[PDB]
Amino acid sequence: EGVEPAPWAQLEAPARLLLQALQAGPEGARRGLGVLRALGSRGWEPFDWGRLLEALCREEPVVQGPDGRLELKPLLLRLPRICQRNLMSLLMAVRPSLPESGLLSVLQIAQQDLAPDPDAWLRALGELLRRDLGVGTSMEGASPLSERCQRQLQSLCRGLGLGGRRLKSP
Amino acid sequence: MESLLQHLDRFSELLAVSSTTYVSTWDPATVRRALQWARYLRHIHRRFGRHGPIRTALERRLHNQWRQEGGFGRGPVPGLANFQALGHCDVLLSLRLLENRALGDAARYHLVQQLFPGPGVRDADEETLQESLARLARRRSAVHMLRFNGYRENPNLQEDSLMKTQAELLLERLQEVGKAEAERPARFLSSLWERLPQNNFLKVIAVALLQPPLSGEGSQVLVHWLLGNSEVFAAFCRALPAGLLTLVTSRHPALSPVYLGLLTDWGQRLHYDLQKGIWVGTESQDVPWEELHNRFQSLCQAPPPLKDKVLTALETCKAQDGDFEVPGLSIWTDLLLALR
Amino acid sequence: PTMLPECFFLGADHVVKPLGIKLSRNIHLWDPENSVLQNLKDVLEIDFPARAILEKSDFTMDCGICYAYQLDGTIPDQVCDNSQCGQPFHQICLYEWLRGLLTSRQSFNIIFGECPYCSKPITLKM
Amino acid sequence: MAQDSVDLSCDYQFWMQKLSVWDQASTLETQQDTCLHVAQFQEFLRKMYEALKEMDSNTVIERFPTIGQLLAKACWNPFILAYDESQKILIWCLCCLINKEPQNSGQSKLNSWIQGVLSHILSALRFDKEVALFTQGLGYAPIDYYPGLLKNMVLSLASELRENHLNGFNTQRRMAPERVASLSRVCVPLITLTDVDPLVEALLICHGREPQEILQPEFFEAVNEAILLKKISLPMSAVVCLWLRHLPSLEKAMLHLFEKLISSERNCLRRIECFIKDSSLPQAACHPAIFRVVDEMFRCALLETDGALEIIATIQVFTQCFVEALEKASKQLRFALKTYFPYTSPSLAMVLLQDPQDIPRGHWLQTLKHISELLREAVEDQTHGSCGGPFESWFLFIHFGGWAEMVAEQLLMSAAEPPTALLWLLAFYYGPRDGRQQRAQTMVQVKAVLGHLLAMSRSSSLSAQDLQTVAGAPAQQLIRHLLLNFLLWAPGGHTIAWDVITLMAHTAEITHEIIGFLDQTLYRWNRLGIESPRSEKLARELLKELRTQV
Ligand SMILES: [Zn+2]
Ligand SMILES: [Zn+2]
Repeated sequence: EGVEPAPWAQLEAPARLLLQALQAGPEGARRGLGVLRALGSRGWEPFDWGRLLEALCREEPVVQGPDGRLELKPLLLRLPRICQRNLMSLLMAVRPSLPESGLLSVLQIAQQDLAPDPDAWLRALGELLRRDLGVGTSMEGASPLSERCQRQLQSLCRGLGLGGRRLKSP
Repeated sequence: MESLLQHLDRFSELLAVSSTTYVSTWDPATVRRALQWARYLRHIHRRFGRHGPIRTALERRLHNQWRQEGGFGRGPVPGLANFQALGHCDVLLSLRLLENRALGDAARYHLVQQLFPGPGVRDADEETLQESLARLARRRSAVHMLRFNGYRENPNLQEDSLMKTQAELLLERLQEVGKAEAERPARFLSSLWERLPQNNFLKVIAVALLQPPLSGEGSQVLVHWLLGNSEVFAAFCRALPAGLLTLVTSRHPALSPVYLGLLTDWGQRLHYDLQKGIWVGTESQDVPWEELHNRFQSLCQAPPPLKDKVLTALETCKAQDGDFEVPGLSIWTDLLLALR
Repeated sequence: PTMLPECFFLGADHVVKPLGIKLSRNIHLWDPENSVLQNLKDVLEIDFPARAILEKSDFTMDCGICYAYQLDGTIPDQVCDNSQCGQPFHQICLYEWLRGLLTSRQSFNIIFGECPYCSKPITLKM
Repeated sequence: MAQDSVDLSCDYQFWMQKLSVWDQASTLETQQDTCLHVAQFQEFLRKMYEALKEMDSNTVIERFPTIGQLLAKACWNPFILAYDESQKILIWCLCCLINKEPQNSGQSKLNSWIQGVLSHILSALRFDKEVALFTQGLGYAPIDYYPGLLKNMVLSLASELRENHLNGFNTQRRMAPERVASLSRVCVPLITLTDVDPLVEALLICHGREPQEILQPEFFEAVNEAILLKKISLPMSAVVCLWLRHLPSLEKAMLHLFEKLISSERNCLRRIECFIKDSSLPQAACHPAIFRVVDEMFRCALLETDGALEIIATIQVFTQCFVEALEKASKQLRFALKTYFPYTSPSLAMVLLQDPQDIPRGHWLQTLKHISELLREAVEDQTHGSCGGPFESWFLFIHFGGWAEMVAEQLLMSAAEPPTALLWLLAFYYGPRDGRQQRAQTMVQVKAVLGHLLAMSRSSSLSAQDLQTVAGAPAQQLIRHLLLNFLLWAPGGHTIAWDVITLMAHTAEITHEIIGFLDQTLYRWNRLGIESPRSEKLARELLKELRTQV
């Protein structure tokens, strides 16, 4: 009645093994790095990551919300939320050696436009991944944090006598 | 040392009569005397509570008081249950005096202001009576809220919380009487069985036989109790589910040949009708084919030291009842077949 | 490339400490007109082994789940019945792992299921 | 001393109309909204208790109309009865409404009903029937097994969750998501009742396989609050998972650092260091995601103030705890520094990581002269394949305390023929974004001031007006801090430090700024083990007496 297959069921063995690993609490991230050194070691040395970053966008349907709603979800919002945060943390660390075309398919999803109850972190890791590419300075006040954070923090550092340095250049 | 005897028995008297409805004469003096006696006891619990002959002497006094009362005739009084109930005896008295309706008005006022002085003594190294009642109330709520929000009756009774707990309550109370050696545990258990709700009790004993040892004297007493009383063991083996009694067996080989005896005789008192191809019993209380199948089902999916036993007890009862190789004929042939 | 990298050392805390000290002291004598090796040799004041063992260089003898030796006393014990993997594990890590798979089934004290790296039958007896 | 009645008499009708909504909190909505408003309910009860305590019962009818109904509704609600001291306060409220000598029939009925409700909180069997019967059978009072009962109830549910956790995508009994949310709601009100804390830590580790979160953030924020006020002490694995699933908790806790350096303990860096090491930030900042989030809030504060010395100090401390935590828990499998420090050359970091505990006092000038070279390479030769700009390479230079501060104290030691590299370095620290024009101006100003100061040092112990001359703009904080270094360093100081202090203390901001300077300096010396005990005692004395003046 309640058997479900793991949403990476149908994947290439090594990425299956990566994503199986990152499941594993906050030591997910390092495990992941460990996972990649122990796949550089084995016969299929290369990681065609854009095989996986295609796979991470690929959609399927889910039925959640009311008891009657069809939706389309990509992979990224389907596999475990701890795998989401551990993934993005691993991508930061591996950013240089990714094709941009596939990478920006992720961040499109990530930015989480026009959704109620978004993945606070994922949004944030969007912003943090865009700053590290150098295509998404974006010309907003576009920082990882909440308005609530940024507001309270300006509101408190206002109670400290500003320093004579010049860091803003008008 | 002998000084403590007259103190503790007097406080035990006052504690038992705490619940009792004579309270017109009582006053601030009675209440203050009670709580300071209880502080003295609670202070001893702290000072020389461990590794003493005075410790063991007070438990002799406790158990012999708790067996001369019994739980029979004059008062089924709980009493302060053990040496650790020394540490919160004050609390018992105080809770019970709220519950005492006859508590006179000005005594109750002085009482409640002596128990609940306020936040005037917010600073205390010693866990005072107000904070003690706090943690109680909190836990009580705590247990309501968990029970009714995320508690589930585990199937595997051994791992249920409540069964696990009630088991370990029983085993403390058995270990005391074992060491005391005043009455045999047999008597205690027989009287329990007669007094309280049987369905609960059996399930618990069941769960108690499976908890690993904590100070297996407990389990070793109850098996001899059960072999001593067959008639309760006939309702025991009948009332539970299958896996429970099966892992009972792989633990205590001493119950295996008698249990297979019970059903062996439950099998033989059916009859097969050809209209419905099923074994059935005559009377309303005769175990079904499915419950019997169930129990032997579980015993076969078990360790090897019971598999051979059950297998051979069935083969020897097959041969006894004609070594037929078809249904319609032997309950026992039906089983052996049904297993593949 | 020739410029200074982020670097650090693995091995014996008593062997490595002197090299770290020596590195912190000569690190101003990094030079991007030499090679990386010609800077490292004269900064750390050493020559390297050119394959002191080329056959048994090192086989990573770690958990292959948690990648630690010494998880709470336990050693890399449980291995693969395979010539191509041979990968050691821990009792704890491999149990937590295999319980989770859909391919796993548990007998009395036995867990059958797939080696993480090679997906071949591996058995765990608790 | 004006209202006394009115605000409470309004909030009364609010809360009574709210209690009637909730009504024994047997459903989801009644529980969530109770979870929220309970705390303000408690403060309401404090004010109420003061009011009822100072006055006496059965005599006055101030709010006596339906106080009874409020306390009924309260006590039969268990989420109320579970919170810190709300029970204790309800006890006190009821003990205020008791009477010693009841006179009319009503007063006796009241007092009976009061004992009733207390007995319902404390000593009522609102629990499974068979266990009541069995225990009563064994002759036990609730008091003597509740604890073990609770303990078993918890260990059960914690176990259950750990097997839910390990059966990730297996055809086997999946703990009901609803029930996990249920438990989580019940963790909130009794988080500071020690007989849940295993349950909690099980909830935070055992996330499971959902894309959706299951827990409601009123759980996460109850827990966060309690970590910071030290009512909980879980293990660190619990709280990395907490951060790594609820961002506004990790905001809420790095902002609760900021309150500590702003209000409470301005420039008591021992106290700040001890808060950071006891908080688990360092170990949790070993995960590159949480490092990046935290340093974003640090960056937002570097800008609100334009380079506040107090935030520079807290960075320096925090980074030192972090670096020691990296080294420690990073044998095998660590993330490469262009992962934590992505917006610079990894080269530069790898220099700046090398601590001055491990280099001699004499070779620090060499180190700074290397740093000046690579910073000047990064800032002046601002080409493709580099840092994005000068500001970023500065925000790096902050995260190392030691190096930015030591420049002035090394200039005085080499004041005879000062190295141009150090003049670059220090000018950069007190002013980025100038143009080479403005850096050369600053450098030559400092060079002339070095001339005057070396003349004054090689002279006798002189006045304070001679220093006020050169003190008399864009380069003021530079000169002030360098001047204080001179006072503490030269033995011509310890005599005319006060004489300059009094004059330089124009405002309170200058006073606090120099105090921060001196606290940083003492912390720096006592770490690095470099000292003239004169300067140590002098700094302590000055700091002690000026912290009173403010
Ligand atoms: Zn391991
Ligand atoms: Zn393998």
